[PDB]
Order: sequence, then C-alpha cells, then structure tokens
Amino acid sequence: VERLQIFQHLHPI
Amino acid sequence: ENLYFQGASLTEIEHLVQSVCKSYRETCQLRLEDLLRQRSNIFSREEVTGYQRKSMWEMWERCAHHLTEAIQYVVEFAKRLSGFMELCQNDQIVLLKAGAMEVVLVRMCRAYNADNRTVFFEGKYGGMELFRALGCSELISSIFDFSHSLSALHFSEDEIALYTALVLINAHRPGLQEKRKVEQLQYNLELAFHHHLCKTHRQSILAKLPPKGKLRSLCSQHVERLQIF
Amino acid sequence: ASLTEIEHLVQSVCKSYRETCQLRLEDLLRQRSNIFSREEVTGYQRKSMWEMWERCAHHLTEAIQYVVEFAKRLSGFMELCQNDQIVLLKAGAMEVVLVRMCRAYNADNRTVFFEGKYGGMELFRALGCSELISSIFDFSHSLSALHFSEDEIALYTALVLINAHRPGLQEKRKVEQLQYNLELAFHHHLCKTHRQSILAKLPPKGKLRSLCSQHVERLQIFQHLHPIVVQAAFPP
Ligand SMILES: O=C(Nc1ccc2c(c1)CN(S(=O)(=O)c1cccc(C(F)(F)F)c1)CCO2)c1c(F)cccc1Cl
Ligand SMILES: O=C(Nc1ccc2c(c1)CN(S(=O)(=O)c1cccc(C(F)(F)F)c1)CCO2)c1c(F)cccc1Cl
Repeated sequence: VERLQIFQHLHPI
Repeated sequence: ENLYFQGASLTEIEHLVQSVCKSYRETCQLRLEDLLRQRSNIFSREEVTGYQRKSMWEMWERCAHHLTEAIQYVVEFAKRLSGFMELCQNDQIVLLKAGAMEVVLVRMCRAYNADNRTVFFEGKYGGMELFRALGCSELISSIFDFSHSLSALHFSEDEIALYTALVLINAHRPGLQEKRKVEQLQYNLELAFHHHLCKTHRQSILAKLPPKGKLRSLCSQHVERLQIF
Repeated sequence: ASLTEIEHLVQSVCKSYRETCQLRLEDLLRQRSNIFSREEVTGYQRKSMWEMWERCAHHLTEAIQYVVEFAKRLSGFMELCQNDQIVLLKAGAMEVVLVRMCRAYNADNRTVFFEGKYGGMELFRALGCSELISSIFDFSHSLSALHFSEDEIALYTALVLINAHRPGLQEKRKVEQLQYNLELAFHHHLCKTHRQSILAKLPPKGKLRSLCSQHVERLQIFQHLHPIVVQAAFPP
C-alpha cells in the first residue's frame, strides 16, 4: 500500500 | 505488553474468538444482511453505459476513493485485535502494508453475487463490464474469479473475521522488529480459528482456503496497476 | 542555488499551498458576515462532549489530510525515506493545522469558521477544554495581527514541516539542505515583497510546539474512549 498511507490510516490524528 | 504475547489457555482462546468476531462485526463497513438484501438492485444497461463512458481518470478516482475507505475499515479491524496496538509502530505498519489489501480482497466476496457474477459498487450490483474504462480487464477478471472461488466456501462472518485476522497477523512479513511477539499472537489466533472450526463442525473449510501466494500475487498485480494511476 | 532556482522553489511552494489549502481565502473572508445565532450557539453547547469530540476529530482528520498532501507536493519531501517522511509529519502536521487556522479566524469579533458559520470559543463549551481553546484562539489572534499573506503561510508552514531538528531522522543532512533552501526561498520572497519586518514578529518556534503538545494531551483522553472512521478525499 505504502508506509505513509498506512501510518495516516493508523494515526489520522 | 499483552496476554496474547505468550501462549494463551483454552479459556483465553475462546475470549480471543469472541473478541475477533466482535471487532469484525464493528468494522465490516457493509452489513451482510444489507448486501444480501441489495442483490435484487442491479445496474440498468443505461447505468452500465454511463460508467463505461467515464474517463479512466474518473473511474480511477471513484475506485481509489472506495479502496482508501475499505483500507481504513481494515486498519480499524487490526487496531481492535488483542496485542496489535501493543506492537511497535514499525511492526503495525509492516503488518498493515503487507496485508490490508489482501484483507480487502477477502472481504469483497461478501459483496459478490456468484449467481449473476455481479459485485456491489456505488449502491447497486454490476458485472465486471462496469469497469471497462479502467483498461484493467485481466486484473478485474482475476478479482471477480477470486471472489467467485471464495463465495463457493459459504464463509460465515466469524470464519471471515478469524481468517482475515490471520491474513494480517503473519510473523513471516519481512521487516518485523518484534517477530516473536507477532509469532505468539499468530499462534493464539491459529488455535482460535481451528478450535472455532471444530465447535461449528467446519473443519472442511481449511483445505478449501486459497493456496500459499494466491492473495499475495493478486495484491501485487493490483498495486502495480494502481501505481500507474 | 541561483536566483532562478530559489524563485522557482517559492512559486512551487505557493502553488502546492494554493492546491491544498482546503478552504479558499475568498470563501472564508466573504463568510465572516455569516455568524452563528444565540440559538445555534446554545445548540452546540447542549451537545455531549462525545458529539463535539466526534465532529471536531472529523474536521481535524480532514485538516491533517490536506497538510499531508501539502508535504507530498514539496520538493525533495517525496525523495526522503518513509521513516523521515513520517517523523516530519508526526512532529509537524498538527502545528501546520494550528498555523492554517488563522485564515479562518476573524480578529474583529474573535470568531472562527466552524461547520459553515463563524462562532466564538463559547461554541466549544461541551468539550470542557476552555484553557486549551482560549490558547488556540490567542495564537490565531496573534498571527492575524501580522496580516499573513497566503504565500507567507505557504512558506512559513513548509518550514514548520521541513525541520532537521526532529528526533529520529535517519537522513538529517538531506533535511538540513531542504530546510536551508526553503529558508533562502522564504527570506528572498520577504525581500521581494518588502516584508522583512514579519520575521521578528513570527511566534517563537517553542510556542507552536508547546500548544501542539497541550492539544495532543487532550486529544488522547478523547480518542481513548471514542474512535471514528472518517472518509479521505485525495490523492492524484
Ligand atoms: O477498483 C479497483 N480496486 C479495488 C479493489 C478492491 C476494492 C476496491 C477497489 C474498492 N471498492 S469498489 O471500488 O467499490 C469495487 C467494487 C468491486 C470491484 C472493484 C474492482 F473490480 F474494480 F476491483 C471495485 C470495494 C472493493 O474493494 C481498481 C482496479 F481493480 C484496477 C485499477 C484501479 C483500481 Cl482503483
Ligand atoms: O477541535 C479540536 N481541535 C482542533 C484544532 C484545530 C482544528 C480542528 C480541531 C479541526 N477543525 S474544526 O473542528 O472546525 C475547529 C475550528 C476552529 C476551532 C476549533 C477548536 F477551537 F476547537 F480547536 C476547531 C479545523 C481547525 O483545525 C479539539 C480541541 F481543541 C480540544 C479537544 C478536542 C478537540 Cl477535537
């Protein structure tokens, strides 16, 4: 998917 | 950092089953009852032509939007799994980067009708001809084939919850820092899944599950085409 | 870096900002007249802290998505390793949101644009975060006095993100180079627009950082009991 997209999914805030 | 980072007893295993199934119910995005109830609501020939006339750019945006949303629900499911949020951020990213899409592809069979080979898309059911503008005929066909083969298993909600928890909780993902914690979590989920299949007399599904590499290959074929768009 | 390369960096940062600003300045300014009525204010005040949290956390998730999009459009950001991209955005996205807020803030009546209209900090009573809200409104009040242009915000927020002092960076030297190029671009642009005076009027680096930390502390007590799935618009 890509590490940033995953991070953003995990931590929207 | 969690009780499932070591071997759990059978009582703890039954709690893990119930919990995984609850987490799935809360994050499934579309209710199975609603999806089955909408199998009658099929796109008209005019509506299909309407989708076919759109630019590949518009179809990409609509599809990438729906895929981002599906991934978010998978991320929410992972976060509600015991021990997942006690793993380091690195390992959480590794598991979700490697498995979220694969979970999305498994969850799709719920929104798939094997009788007319249609899928639920933007409020109604339609065949693969709906996606013509994408110019991804081979990939779309493979997605529909995989969904067709999973629908034959008559996967219950709880079987999907447990199976998709194991798609994510895989200690063989390259780049894990705390592999041993993932292994412990995985071992408990595997026994939870086998134990629940024994309780429900559903041991026959294990041999019917997609082979090693099938979900992975399809997800890689998918991410290649998405890169271009 | 030559005059041409610096100027291109300015134009690019300003374009990336214009494309990701979420709410147009024209729209925000023409809606300053559209103020929440006393009945509407009471309506927000009667809501549960749980209802206000979900509405606010939704708008905050959305604001952060636009900041992430801005970072991705900045030269060299994409070329940094995923680790460094996460470190910069984890540390600075929220701080950028706090800076962008001054655009939706009217210093005349001390109101902010929220859910279609302008309202004062009393709108957020149910959150029980009156000290934090007051500090957010004070920070926005102090930035609005500077009459920050869109291009000044674009360049200043690019520097909020591109900071080589963030703990955990693997390629510190690459971030340092990117930071100086943006610093050169910002100072050059301030000299072209006769705006050299704003540098000394900018909030001290520590001010945004502490406000962000105070905000994150409160946000955590809320998301601990009430998580939410909000729809994401973008990418290309
Ligand atoms: O669409 C693509 N990828 C995708 C895969 C799984 C998904 C979703 C999107 C998201 N939604 S969906 O868009 O309503 C939907 C519903 C049913 C079938 C599809 C089908 F066939 F297109 F995959 C899509 C739920 C199902 O999970 C796609 C592609 F295949 C090729 C190129 C670019 C793109 Cl974006
Ligand atoms: O709401 C919180 N944090 C927040 C901060 C910046 C933001 C947004 C949210 C998102 N939106 S907003 O909700 O329309 C809005 C608009 C204007 C003012 C606010 C104000 F004052 F509340 F911060 C909010 C755009 C501005 O960027 C908040 C808090 F402060 C304390 C506890 C819990 C929470 Cl959730």
